[PDB]
Amino acid sequence: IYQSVELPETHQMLLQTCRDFAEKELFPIAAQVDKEHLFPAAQVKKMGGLGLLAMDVPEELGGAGLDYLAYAIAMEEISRGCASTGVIMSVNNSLYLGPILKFGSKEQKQAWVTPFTSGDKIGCFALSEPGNGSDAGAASTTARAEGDSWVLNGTKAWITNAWEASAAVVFASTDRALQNKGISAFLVPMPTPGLTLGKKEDKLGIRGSSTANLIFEDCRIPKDSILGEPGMGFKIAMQTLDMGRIGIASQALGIAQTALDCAVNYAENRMAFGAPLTKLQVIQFKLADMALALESARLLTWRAAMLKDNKKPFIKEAAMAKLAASEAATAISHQAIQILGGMGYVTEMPAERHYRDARITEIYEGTSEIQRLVIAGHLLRSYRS
Amino acid sequence: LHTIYQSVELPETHQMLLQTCRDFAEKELFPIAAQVDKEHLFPAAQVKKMGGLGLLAMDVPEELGGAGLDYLAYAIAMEEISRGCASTGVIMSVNNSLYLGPILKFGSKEQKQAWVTPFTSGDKIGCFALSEPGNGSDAGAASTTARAEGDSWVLNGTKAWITNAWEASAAVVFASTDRALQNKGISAFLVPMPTPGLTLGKKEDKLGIRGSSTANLIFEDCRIPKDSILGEPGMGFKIAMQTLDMGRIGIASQALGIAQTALDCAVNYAENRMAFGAPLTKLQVIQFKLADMALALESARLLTWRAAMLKDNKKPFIKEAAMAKLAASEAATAISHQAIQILGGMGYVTEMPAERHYRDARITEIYEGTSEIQRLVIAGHLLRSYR
Amino acid sequence: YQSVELPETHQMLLQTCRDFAEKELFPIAAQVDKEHLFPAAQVKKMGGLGLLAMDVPEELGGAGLDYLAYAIAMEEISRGCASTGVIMSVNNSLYLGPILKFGSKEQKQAWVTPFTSGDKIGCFALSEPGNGSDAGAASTTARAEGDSWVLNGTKAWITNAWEASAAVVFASTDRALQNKGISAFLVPMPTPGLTLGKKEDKLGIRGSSTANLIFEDCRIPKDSILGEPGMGFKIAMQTLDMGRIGIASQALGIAQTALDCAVNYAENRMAFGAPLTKLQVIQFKLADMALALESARLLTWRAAMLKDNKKPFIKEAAMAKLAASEAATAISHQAIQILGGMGYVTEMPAERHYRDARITEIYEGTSEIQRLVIAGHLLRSYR
Amino acid sequence: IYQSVELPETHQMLLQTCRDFAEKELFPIAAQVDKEHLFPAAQVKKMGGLGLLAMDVPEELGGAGLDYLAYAIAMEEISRGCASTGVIMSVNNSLYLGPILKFGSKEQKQAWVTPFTSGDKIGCFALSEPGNGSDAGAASTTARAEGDSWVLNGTKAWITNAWEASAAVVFASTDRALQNKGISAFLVPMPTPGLTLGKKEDKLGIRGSSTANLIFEDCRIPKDSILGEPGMGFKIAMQTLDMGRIGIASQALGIAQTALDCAVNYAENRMAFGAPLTKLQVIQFKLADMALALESARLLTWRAAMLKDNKKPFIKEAAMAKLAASEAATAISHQAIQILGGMGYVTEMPAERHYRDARITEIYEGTSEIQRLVIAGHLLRSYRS
Ligand SMILES: Cc1cc2nc3c(=O)[nH]c(=O)nc-3n(C[C@H](O)[C@H](O)[C@H](O)COP(=O)(O)OP(=O)(O)OC[C@H]3O[C@@H](n4cnc5c(N)ncnc54)[C@H](O)[C@@H]3O)c2cc1C
Ligand SMILES: Cc1cc2nc3c(=O)[nH]c(=O)nc-3n(C[C@H](O)[C@H](O)[C@H](O)COP(=O)(O)OP(=O)(O)OC[C@H]3O[C@@H](n4cnc5c(N)ncnc54)[C@H](O)[C@@H]3O)c2cc1C
Ligand SMILES: Cc1cc2nc3c(=O)[nH]c(=O)nc-3n(C[C@H](O)[C@H](O)[C@H](O)COP(=O)(O)OP(=O)(O)OC[C@H]3O[C@@H](n4cnc5c(N)ncnc54)[C@H](O)[C@@H]3O)c2cc1C
Ligand SMILES: Cc1cc2nc3c(=O)[nH]c(=O)nc-3n(C[C@H](O)[C@H](O)[C@H](O)COP(=O)(O)OP(=O)(O)OC[C@H]3O[C@@H](n4cnc5c(N)ncnc54)[C@H](O)[C@@H]3O)c2cc1C
Repeated sequence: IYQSVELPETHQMLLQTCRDFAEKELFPIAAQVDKEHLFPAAQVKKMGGLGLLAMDVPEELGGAGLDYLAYAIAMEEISRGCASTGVIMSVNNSLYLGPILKFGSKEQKQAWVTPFTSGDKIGCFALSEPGNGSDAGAASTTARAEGDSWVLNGTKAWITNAWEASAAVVFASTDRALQNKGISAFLVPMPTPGLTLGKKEDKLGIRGSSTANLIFEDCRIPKDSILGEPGMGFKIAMQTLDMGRIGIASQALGIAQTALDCAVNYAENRMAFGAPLTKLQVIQFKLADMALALESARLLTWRAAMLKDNKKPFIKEAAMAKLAASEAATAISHQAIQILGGMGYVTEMPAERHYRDARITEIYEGTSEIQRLVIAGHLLRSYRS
Repeated sequence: LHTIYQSVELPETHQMLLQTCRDFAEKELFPIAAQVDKEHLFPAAQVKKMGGLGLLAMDVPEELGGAGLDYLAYAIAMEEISRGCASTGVIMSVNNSLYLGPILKFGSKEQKQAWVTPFTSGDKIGCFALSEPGNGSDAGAASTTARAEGDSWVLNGTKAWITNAWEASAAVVFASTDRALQNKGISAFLVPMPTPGLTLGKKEDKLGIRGSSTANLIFEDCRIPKDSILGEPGMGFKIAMQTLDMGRIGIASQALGIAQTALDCAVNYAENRMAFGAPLTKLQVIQFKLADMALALESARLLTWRAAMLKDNKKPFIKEAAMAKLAASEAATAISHQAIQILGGMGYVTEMPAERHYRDARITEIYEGTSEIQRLVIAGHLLRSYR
Repeated sequence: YQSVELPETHQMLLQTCRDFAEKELFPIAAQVDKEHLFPAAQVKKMGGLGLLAMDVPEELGGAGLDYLAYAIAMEEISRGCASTGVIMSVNNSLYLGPILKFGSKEQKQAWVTPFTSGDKIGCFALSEPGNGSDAGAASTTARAEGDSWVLNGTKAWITNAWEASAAVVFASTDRALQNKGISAFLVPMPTPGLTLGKKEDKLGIRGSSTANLIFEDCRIPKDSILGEPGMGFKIAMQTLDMGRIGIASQALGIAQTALDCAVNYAENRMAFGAPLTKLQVIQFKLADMALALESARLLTWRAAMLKDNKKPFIKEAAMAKLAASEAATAISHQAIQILGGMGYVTEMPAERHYRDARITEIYEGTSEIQRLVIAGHLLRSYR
Repeated sequence: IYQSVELPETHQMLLQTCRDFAEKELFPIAAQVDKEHLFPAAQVKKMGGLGLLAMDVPEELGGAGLDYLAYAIAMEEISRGCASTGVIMSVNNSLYLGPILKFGSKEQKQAWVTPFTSGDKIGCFALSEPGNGSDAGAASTTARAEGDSWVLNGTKAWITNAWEASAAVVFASTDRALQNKGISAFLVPMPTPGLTLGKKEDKLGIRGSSTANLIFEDCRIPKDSILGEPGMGFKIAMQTLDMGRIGIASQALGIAQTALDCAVNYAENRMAFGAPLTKLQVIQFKLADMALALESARLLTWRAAMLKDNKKPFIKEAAMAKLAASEAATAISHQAIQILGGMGYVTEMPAERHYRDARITEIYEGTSEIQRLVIAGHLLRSYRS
């Protein structure tokens, strides 16, 4: 538990209602969502009604019309409840709706954003492939113009929400020879002829999200399915990832926060040598380092969100947030498990789950390594400035 | 026994034993590791094959059915075995260090014949019941009691977290024979399983080492023969602590195996995965991770072999065992954490074994004394060294 | 706000202090460290600019700024010179801070105002040879006798001891009341019964003086007491809460200048065909230094703004100080590392940044004490 | 104290002999050697008479006839006394005598090893150059063949013992076109015509050692000055560094040991909050971490040493030893400072010196980065084997 730096009442109330939602709707289902690898359909629907799946989306498109600070706060609060619910919400907000928001036509937004703001339909984000994730520009899924259609061939890998999404923002090369000047974004309906979902990934964590390959074999979509112009798909993917990284940062904050909550509450009631673990100096330090890691990571997350909100550049900041929050989430969740001792290793405590859930935040939407590359490039640019 | 160079070039019996165990782990444990994890399946047949190989009773004299090996051999074997499967390794480690260990060290000849020998071949394994629900870190505070009743002890209380609980035919159980004497009032008991008065709690559903069973031993007025006490009354604290010292060598080696296989996985994967036109191992940060993993791992192994070797040479090894277990456990998590990282998306899914090694490594920082406990044990003996 | 648009005053102040640091501190920082030279001239100029009395109101001769401004100035000043930084930090937070918040009108007139312009600076005497972290164990005593407090005991490690003209001194008016028995005293320097110990030969911030305050039958007037008797511990702790924001910002400056040095050097140092910044591990190092520095800065700013907004900030002050101090060591360690051999010698400022960073993990409450402070407030907020 | 499986009685006695020498002869002067940047000439000569400057050197040639395990033990005990004395000694053993023993002719050994075994003359090692300290195969310093002589041109950088050495092993390109394979190693007398010493470096630590550039301007040396064959210089430099890294690892052990010594003794005797520091769990934890890191690095160091003694490969292991021990020295010396509190920041205690001395061990004889590159390289080539 931290000190809201100076939050406006709108985001204060947003935090509370999300926290209330997460504690009422997500905390009791988080264990089943993870153990039964069960997509939290009912809750995602209720979240859509609340505008949580479309926070940055203008209301006239059916969204909540909030900002990315709001999103960061909601994302942390939801992911505190359920990390899977969190990334599901994050994919829809950041990775699916975001690029259609930033790059669609009016027609595209009306048809692909608005039907995906209420929880009845969620989207997904298909950039990674089996051969390339970090090397996103190596996308070898092809899109070929033919007739009134784009013809998509290839396999997209690791698509969060693959098994629940009704639409996908897919990145395919419209020319591989052009490299990352040859990627394009396509709005793809799901399901649609030519599109086979791969087997669900058996995941370490965020087990309530589906992750699967999108398999395009001669998958034909209208020519106006392209998002933006041919070739700007990479920049679309990158800028979407900049915003998304704020969401994953906030997801990581959630996991971190709930792991710290679990560690504290357990340490206050677990007894050692006649007194709570929180009397042990060693436990105190762990808690202190967890709090510091977490609040540090949140300030970075808020910074990136606030920068994006204020139309300031935020790539470095989003990456730092995503990096710090993710490594905090693992570190905190690792230490939550440790503070719980034996109980940290077992399923009748949520700590092992946070640890598993935390792990993913270091990986997708750009691994920690990629985040550091992103940070270093922008740090260096700012110095040559 | 043991020269200092033996730390650097294994005696060839140990080199042979390494190859034998690697071969066994690769052929017998590697193919089933995922299954053992996914299905929380006790590897009964592999434990039996290991028993036939002596791996379940390494330090046990051949006179009693053991391999007649040493702790260096055990550390090496625990590494290779746990490299194949962390669960198998722990099962093996509990039987060697935690069950057989105290009996070889503190038991009478008769107790070794009855309690060690039938547990040397993989047909029966033991377990070690020291922790209790309210206390897993203090080996000096058992609320489970052992009251003397004529030709028997009567055990009452719940031991917590017993690895092999659902497969062990016997338990070294620590109970308080004299609550008032606190840490001077604990005794060690050889307990048959099953036995009247002993109920097993439900299997714990774990993060890893999923092939191992973990459950409480609920003793409700459970009678055991009088001569089931290990050592004398009151010696339970020392027995538990001295068993934990040997066990930590086993856990450290277990962590070495988890770390080594995670590193193996990372290296093989980084060598065969491309990004930005080259193999991951061309990336400097990947090279640095692998280097850090190898360094962490080889350090922890040197610490582990040192602990084993000191035990082999009849030397004190509390601090060195705790250092081994601490170093290897933390290396096992870090190395396995980084193996996941090197695999990227693959490190998060069951296509690859990396997330299993992560989950598996996690336990090594907990059991047989948490890292915090290991640091307390290290500090306390470091300071004793200066005094 | 933080990065997200700093208020115009603060941005201006940042440029002002960056202008000052680069123009007046950067050229002398190496000499200040090497010759353990108190930067009197620079401190006087800083006094003119209001940097020695930033939170102090204009009426008392202060800059009328806030702690966000303070922290910013502290970072920019300490970027230039770490010793200059702590000298300014002691005066602002540790000396002027408690007098502003706890002194009478008369004490503020007599002890704040003459210390707002750089002509006189103060210091802060809490730690003792026997105890620093255990601040409440102050065994220096103050005994009421007549119109006078009688001070006996050694205060240890007093920054600005050899240049300050007043000390906020913490002596126990009754050791049996423990940290309820401590009082805070305005002690002029020099004064009879007060002897300065010899200057500590320090690892870094070598331009600050650090020396013991030896009180032997040292009589000050009865109204030298800051607040009421027994308030000294809370005065010390609340002063340190503010001070930790200053040291956090000193750490930010050392870290930032270590990072500046590292980036600039790696940009121009060639290895295997190109600049060190093309090497991936160098990029990661720099990325981690930047992330450590920025997050710690945010924490620092959080704390500062909290204090400015009259909100609780003990945990946040401690977090800022801990994170910035460890970042400053980590960053300055890696700045050295990035410079290679140049990191180890005086041709480069890196080795000094390393030496200066190290102190930020110690004084105004060790990282360990800070972590306890964080733990206590974290736990209290869950209860 | 730490434990080991055994030391051979030779190495046990040597440990005591060195520990006795360090506490008696080095401990009293270590603060002054550092503070006055004072070359411990007398202690070095006394060590010369003990064999410490020529430990792996055949007795035939005036050396101790010991091995690198003994050397590692002695380096640690010496560096535990004085980090400057340690490096002066390490340079002579590993960097100067080492390559001559390994690659010199019997005559070169007689001329260049034997007069440097007893402390009257010490050597140095001139590999780095101002523009290149991490690339042992890119010497800009040239050695042109001129009949029965070699002519050296260029500046070697950062030469430890530069102002005290009577000889240098100097690496200079004898065929710049051959890059990697066009380095050669040379025995250069000091002083010698054409060799000018640069101004002494003013260093964070090991301030009792001298560090200066070796400026060679048409420096002529006999033909027989070349160590091994032309083009062998990169191999000689690399295998010399392998040996030297064991020495530096050992120096870092001693610095780490004396730092932990200092911290343990201090924490056992400093009270805070009514009890000694060592009753504080975090001090205990620090001490534990320092002890582990120390003894772990020592095992790594002795492994590299014994591998060398047993004429086994040890590039990875020497790099690991040096890497772990140098980072241990810095972390342990950092933590020693912390444990001392204010005392750790001032010359009243030696902690701050250990901190400063430790810092060099992460830099010379291959930075931590290069060590990790070396580790990575050989780990991979082990895997590809
Ligand atoms: C649960 C889950 C959900 C996912 N969901 C989605 C999704 O919804 N949409 C989507 O598009 N993708 C998704 N992904 C893919 C994800 O973003 C990738 O896993 C990630 O980008 C890394 O890619 P990779 O697996 O291909 O690893 P690789 O790219 O192969 O990375 C391997 C390793 O090398 C490192 N590496 C790679 N390149 C470099 C470099 N230049 N320098 C240094 N190190 C480098 C990485 O950091 C990593 O450690 C998901 C993945 C997971 C696990
Ligand atoms: C998978 C598994 C298998 C197990 N198998 C066995 C088995 O076969 N036999 C057996 O006897 N036990 C077993 N255990 C029990 C195990 O050893 C304990 O979980 C462990 O020692 C930690 O104790 P605890 O769980 O009771 O936690 P606690 O003791 O409550 O520990 C909680 C936290 O407090 C810290 N802590 C505790 N004491 C102190 C202290 N003095 N100072 C500072 N910190 C402290 C710990 O480090 C930890 O972070 C097993 C546990 C698990 C999870
Ligand atoms: C350069 C310098 C300038 C200084 N300037 C000033 C000044 O102007 N005014 C002033 O009042 N003081 C000043 N000090 C004192 C400084 O604040 C103290 O050094 C510090 O607050 C406490 O350290 P100590 O030296 O008493 O060491 P100790 O308090 O003995 O600390 C020893 C160790 O115990 C550790 N520790 C771990 N856990 C705990 C715990 N639970 N409780 C206590 N210690 C714990 C500490 O972190 C430290 O590592 C200065 C010190 C230095 C070095
Ligand atoms: C006190 C002292 C004494 C010395 N004594 C000697 C001596 O007796 N003999 C001698 O020959 N030299 C000596 N040196 C030189 C020393 O070995 C070098 O400083 C060291 O090897 C680093 O080289 P550099 O200074 O050129 O730094 P650089 O090589 O410029 O390194 C700068 C940074 O880049 C990193 N880096 C460099 N190459 C790579 C790469 N390929 N991949 C990733 N990161 C990389 C380094 O790790 C470092 O962080 C001494 C140096 C010092 C400071």
